[PDB]
Amino acid sequence: RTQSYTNSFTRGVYYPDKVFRSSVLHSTQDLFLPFFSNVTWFHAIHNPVLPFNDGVYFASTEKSNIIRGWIFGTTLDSKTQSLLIVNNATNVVIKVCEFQFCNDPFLDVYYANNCTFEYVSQPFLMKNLREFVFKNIDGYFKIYSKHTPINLGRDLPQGFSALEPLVDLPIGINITRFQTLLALHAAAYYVGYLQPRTFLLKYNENGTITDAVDCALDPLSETK
Amino acid sequence: TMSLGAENSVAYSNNSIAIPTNFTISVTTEILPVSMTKTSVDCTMYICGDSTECSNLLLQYGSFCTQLKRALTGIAVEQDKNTQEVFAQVKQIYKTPPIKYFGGFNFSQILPDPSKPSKRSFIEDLLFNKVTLADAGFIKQYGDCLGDIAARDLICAQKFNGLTVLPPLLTDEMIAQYTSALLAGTITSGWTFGAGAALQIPFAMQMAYRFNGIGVTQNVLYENQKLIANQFNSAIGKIQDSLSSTASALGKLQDVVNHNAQALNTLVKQLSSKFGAISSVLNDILSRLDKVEAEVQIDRLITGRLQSLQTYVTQQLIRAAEIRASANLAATKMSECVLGQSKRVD
Amino acid sequence: STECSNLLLQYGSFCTQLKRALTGIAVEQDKNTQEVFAQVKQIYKTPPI
Amino acid sequence: AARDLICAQKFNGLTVLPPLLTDEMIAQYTSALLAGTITSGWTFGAGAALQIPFAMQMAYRFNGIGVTQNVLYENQKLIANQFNSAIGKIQDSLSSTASALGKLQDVVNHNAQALNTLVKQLSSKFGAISSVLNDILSRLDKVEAEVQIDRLITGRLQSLQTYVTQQLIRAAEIRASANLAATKMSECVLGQSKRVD
Amino acid sequence: CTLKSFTVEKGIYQTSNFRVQPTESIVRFPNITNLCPFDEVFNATRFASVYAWNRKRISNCVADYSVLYNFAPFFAFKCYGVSPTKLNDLCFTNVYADSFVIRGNEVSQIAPGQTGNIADYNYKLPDDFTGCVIAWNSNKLDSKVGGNYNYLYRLFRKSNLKPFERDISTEIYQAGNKPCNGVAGFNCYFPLRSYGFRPTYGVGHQPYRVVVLSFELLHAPATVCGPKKSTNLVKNKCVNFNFNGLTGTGVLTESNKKFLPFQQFGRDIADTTDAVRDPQTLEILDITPCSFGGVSVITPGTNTSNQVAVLYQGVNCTEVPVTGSNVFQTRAGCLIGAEYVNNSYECDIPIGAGICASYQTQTSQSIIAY
Ligand SMILES: *[C@@H]1O[C@H](CO)[C@@H](O[C@@H]2O[C@H](CO)[C@@H](O)[C@H](O)[C@H]2NC(C)=O)[C@H](O)[C@H]1NC(C)=O
Ligand SMILES: *[C@@H]1O[C@H](CO)[C@@H](O[C@@H]2O[C@H](CO)[C@@H](O)[C@H](O)[C@H]2NC(C)=O)[C@H](O)[C@H]1NC(C)=O
Ligand SMILES: *[C@@H]1O[C@H](CO)[C@@H](O[C@@H]2O[C@H](CO)[C@@H](O)[C@H](O)[C@H]2NC(C)=O)[C@H](O)[C@H]1NC(C)=O
Ligand SMILES: *[C@@H]1O[C@H](CO)[C@@H](O)[C@H](O)[C@H]1NC(C)=O
Ligand SMILES: *[C@@H]1O[C@H](CO)[C@@H](O)[C@H](O)[C@H]1NC(C)=O
Ligand SMILES: *[C@@H]1O[C@H](CO)[C@@H](O)[C@H](O)[C@H]1NC(C)=O
Ligand SMILES: *[C@@H]1O[C@H](CO)[C@@H](O)[C@H](O)[C@H]1NC(C)=O
Ligand SMILES: *[C@@H]1O[C@H](CO)[C@@H](O)[C@H](O)[C@H]1NC(C)=O
Ligand SMILES: *[C@@H]1O[C@H](CO)[C@@H](O)[C@H](O)[C@H]1NC(C)=O
Ligand SMILES: *[C@@H]1O[C@H](CO)[C@@H](O)[C@H](O)[C@H]1NC(C)=O
Ligand SMILES: *[C@@H]1O[C@H](CO)[C@@H](O)[C@H](O)[C@H]1NC(C)=O
Ligand SMILES: *[C@@H]1O[C@H](CO)[C@@H](O)[C@H](O)[C@H]1NC(C)=O
Repeated sequence: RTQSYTNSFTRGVYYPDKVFRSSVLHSTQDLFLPFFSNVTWFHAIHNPVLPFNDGVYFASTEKSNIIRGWIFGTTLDSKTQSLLIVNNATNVVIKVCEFQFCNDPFLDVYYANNCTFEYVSQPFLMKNLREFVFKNIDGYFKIYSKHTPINLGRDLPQGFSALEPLVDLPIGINITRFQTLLALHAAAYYVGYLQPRTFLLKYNENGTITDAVDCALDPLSETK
Repeated sequence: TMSLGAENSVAYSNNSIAIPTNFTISVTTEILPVSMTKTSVDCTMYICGDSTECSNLLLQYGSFCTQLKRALTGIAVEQDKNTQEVFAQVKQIYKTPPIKYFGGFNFSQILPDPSKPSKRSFIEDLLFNKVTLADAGFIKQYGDCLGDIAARDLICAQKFNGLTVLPPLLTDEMIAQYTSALLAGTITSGWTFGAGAALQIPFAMQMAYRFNGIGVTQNVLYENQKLIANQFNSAIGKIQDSLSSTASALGKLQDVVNHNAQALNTLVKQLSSKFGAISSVLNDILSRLDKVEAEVQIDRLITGRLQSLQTYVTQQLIRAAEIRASANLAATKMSECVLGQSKRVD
Repeated sequence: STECSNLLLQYGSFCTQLKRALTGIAVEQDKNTQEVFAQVKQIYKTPPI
Repeated sequence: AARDLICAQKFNGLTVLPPLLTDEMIAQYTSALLAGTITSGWTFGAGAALQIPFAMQMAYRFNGIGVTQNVLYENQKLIANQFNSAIGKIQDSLSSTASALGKLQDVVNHNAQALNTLVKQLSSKFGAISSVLNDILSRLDKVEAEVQIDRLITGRLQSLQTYVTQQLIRAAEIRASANLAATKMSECVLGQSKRVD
Repeated sequence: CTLKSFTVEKGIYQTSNFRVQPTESIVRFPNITNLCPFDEVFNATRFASVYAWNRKRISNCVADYSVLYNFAPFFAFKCYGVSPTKLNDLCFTNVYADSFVIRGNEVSQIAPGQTGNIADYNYKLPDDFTGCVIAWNSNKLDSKVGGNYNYLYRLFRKSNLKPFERDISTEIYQAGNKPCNGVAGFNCYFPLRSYGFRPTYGVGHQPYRVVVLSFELLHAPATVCGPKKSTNLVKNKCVNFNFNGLTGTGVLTESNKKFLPFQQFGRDIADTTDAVRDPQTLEILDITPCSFGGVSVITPGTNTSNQVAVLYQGVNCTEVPVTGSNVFQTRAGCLIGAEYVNNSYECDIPIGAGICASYQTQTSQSIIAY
């Protein structure tokens, strides 16, 4: 893989709770991605295991849908239960079954162990930037997602797009390492780490978070 | 480092004097707060809000609610007294004659305009537009809040939580009638309407009286009447232009509005605090817990909300005392500046 | 103390409105001095004699 | 060795802000007012400064109080001697008696003792087992220590609210006095007053 | 009665306010039909050890919490955040039942904010816990002569436990400088030690079976709700409502709030519920408190007359829940008992917005407003 560092540009804001508020400025304190943070752009062409530190913000502008899932865990072997999310052309499947994958896990397009959880749903993935936030809180693997019509693939847009929670999985496993999945018969994705931050969220009349202020970014935002 | 002012050295000597050879007429503006918003608080609905258990636990805390209501009622009466003693200083509602010739002086931007529904002058309309004053829920705030609007209002939240704004006794039309009567009496009689019955006198003669009052011979006015009238008209036009462009001159009245809005907003936001309880929702407490533990949590909430209400009442009492001092100053200025000519410097 | 701070965060905005009142007092002190003393527009000085 | 109370006040979060105008600036304002009065009379307060001899200004003041000019112009030396003697008497009285500025001494002492009481109120228990938060946290566990910390928080918050309320009332009184002083500067200093006493 | 006097002076006095009373009650719970399997939790042959405590997820069933007294012989039902009596009224999203067996000395360690060997290495409860702990003696089940070494607990660990975190690894704990490398000797300790349970020990060392029921106060749709039946939906009427254990009183109106599909409740500035989602039919309802307002009594002196007018402050005259035949609409409220006259006098008893009332002649004495 090839690593290039870049800026967040006020990305990664999500809905902190399932409560409707409209035309109000609400102060929340949670694991957020700080504004103008240092995110890493990975280029993988046909792969060390990445850390999972206080949640991961993941982003991809790949229209080819080569990226098709995630693997989470501690050691990613048969000894430790490893979560696996796989998105094929019909559904999405989430399983805690460990496959005992190799050091470079991938999927073959051209035509196990202990199993305690399984969840099947509709495809997460349909010039379109897809954003996800994964965080483990109190034995919950909370996932937030968003889709955005992007203009430039290389350029992370300057704007706001609140992430909405997809699922609330009570997996309750110890996660410190993770990796992505590629489909083989090229890929480029952005990874960032969340931190405990206090945010000021602005709701419009429709209850949508249209703006946010990071209180600890600089003295001006602290004054705000 | 801040600059105190330009340096000056008066050319003083024991056989030299400086005497002016010309003059100018200045029209300055002084803004004084008189009365603030009259408010009333339903302590039972604020603290408990339709909860019999909370009300019965509140009954054991004595006469705190009654004395808070008494203090707020005293403030509300004091505001009307301030407005009455400031504006209602003329016994008869004078009106100006249909003719509008006062020796070249205009008095067109301060005399009322009958075309508008409220008989307020141009400058009064400019002031009312420049002060961003809320309606304060006068005309049926609950009926307005009953309309299903997707955006909840802060006034609606205050009304639902039990903080009500009472309307003033004297309407703005009545205040404008007082000011119009005072203006007409001043223009048509001078100071004589402040010490008995109004005595008519031409405005040139009245200004000659004023000139003799400030120690200047009246022939100065009778020989510079046109220049003085032009200077007065230009100063009035400059007042109009300053009011129609800069909106920061009314900061005192804007602060009077803002403080009374912010106090109610803080009092409403203080209902979401826990004060060491398990929840800030009384019905949630009563549904989760049994009698004794619910009583303990409700007592914690009651103590917190009672302390918040007492803080609000104390702050309003101090603010009302300050406003009363300002209103007394405004009444004295109406008695001496308007009803007569003042020899007091500055 | 972090435990005391977390317990104090449950008491609302008393802890900030006292600060607001004190700031108002501190501003009006300088307002009082400004009104009492700075009434003249220019700094006059007496002749040397 | 002599432990200051101001260090305890600072260490407990009670600081004092400096005034905006320095004493040099206050003295410059007073010098400007005094020089303008001496060299022009009330004219500098009514508009631009107009120079006039001091004897003639005294004659204007005498006509203001209702005494003709010849009284001054024939008793000028006597009046100057009386004014100089009065100034010397004021200087001697201020050098001798140290209890003249009782109002300003009270202005200092009220704030000093209010801060001292606020600092000393930290030693009370308010019903808890100890007045030391670290001692409470080291002795009791979380559940049994939260109640004592709540007691201490409530007591200290009540004390701080009492301090703020008393300071607000004192500030209102001081503002009334400052308005009176501004009126006295406008009327007594910048002109001649006909108001009795 | 308000003035605590038998003589009332002339004027207007603020008397106690008025409320529009609710008509009936509405209960609205989700449509579920199953029963929660507490038999598998309580009537079990063997509970797992504390270091490997069993966890069961309970969802999509009707929970009857007064039935649990028959399954196990325990004295009390200790709960943090809730009360055992009210458990059948409010209902939760998910329930989690944890099961293990400990000693009698370590029962007090199963509580929020508690530290110790068990609470630090085997089972740690969150400090914001909202649920119940059940413990009962099992000396006749978990004790055998010569020792029942089938129960284990952890004595050694490098770090503590996060809330609701389970450790299963059996690795050689190294208490010294030299590595152990799979050899238990000297300062190389096996962390798992066995409870030696004998029937001849005292009651303090006897085994105790513990079941912890943790409730979830989430904002997701509730799946575990009690046996309380649900009624029909009444709108545009002042009624009491009970939505998924959320009790209140007000008027439910059809709303146009654009709720996102994951949002259930809506909140106000004062953190009170403003819009709810009906669990049976997924529609959004606004909640508005029933009509209220101030009440003032306008009277002359009791030395003169006993006739009284009443001003309803903040109420439109068409919205009065109910009283003389003279109803007048003022900008301050609705005045009942004073007939408005077209004349104008000095202000005798002020009301607001330029209105004053007085006891005056008509022909013959009555209260007039002008
Ligand atoms: C006193 O000042 C006024 C200005 O306020 C002078 O009036 C101006 O006179 C000049 C020259 O005669 C004209 O061009 C201006 O149009 C006048 N202004 C106004 C507003 O009328 C007046 O001349 C001055 N008096 C003396 C004696 O110099
Ligand atoms: C008094 O002032 C008013 C307002 O400036 C004058 O009325 C205006 O007069 C001008 C011409 O002098 C007209 O073009 C405007 O249409 C008038 N109305 C307004 C609203 O500007 C009035 O003439 C002045 N009267 C005197 C005696 O000076
Ligand atoms: C008016 O009083 C002043 C003092 O207040 C008198 O001036 C004093 O006169 C005596 C005798 O001539 C001198 O010894 C003093 O030194 C003077 N005092 C001062 C301060 O100069 C003055 O004589 C009195 N005038 C009349 C007419 O009695
Ligand atoms: C992110 O960190 C790397 C670490 O070397 C640095 O090179 C890069 O400039 C950083 N990105 C920024 C500051 O935007
Ligand atoms: C996607 O995977 C699921 C997993 O069971 C399977 O049922 C489904 O048929 C798959 N869809 C495809 C391969 O298009
Ligand atoms: C699956 O679970 C069984 C039951 O404990 C266990 O014996 C087996 O080793 C597990 N298989 C794995 C973890 O691959
Ligand atoms: C809410 O959305 C509608 C249509 O989606 C839009 O017309 C309206 O302006 C929005 N409200 C805002 C932005 O406050
Ligand atoms: C008057 O002033 C002049 C110069 O300003 C000075 O020379 C003269 O001494 C003064 N008169 C007296 C009596 O000192
Ligand atoms: C519960 O009743 C509602 C109302 O008729 C209905 O829409 C829903 O399908 C029912 N649920 C079940 C599981 O039958
Ligand atoms: C517990 O429930 C089971 C049902 O399988 C029953 O057989 C048993 O008698 C009950 N009581 C005990 C003490 O096991
Ligand atoms: C869980 O992960 C954390 C990560 O720091 C680690 O400290 C802890 O020992 C792990 N616990 C278990 C039981 O694996
Ligand atoms: C009172 O209700 C009537 C009828 O609904 C309405 O027309 C009126 O505007 C309301 N308010 C007042 C002050 O009459």
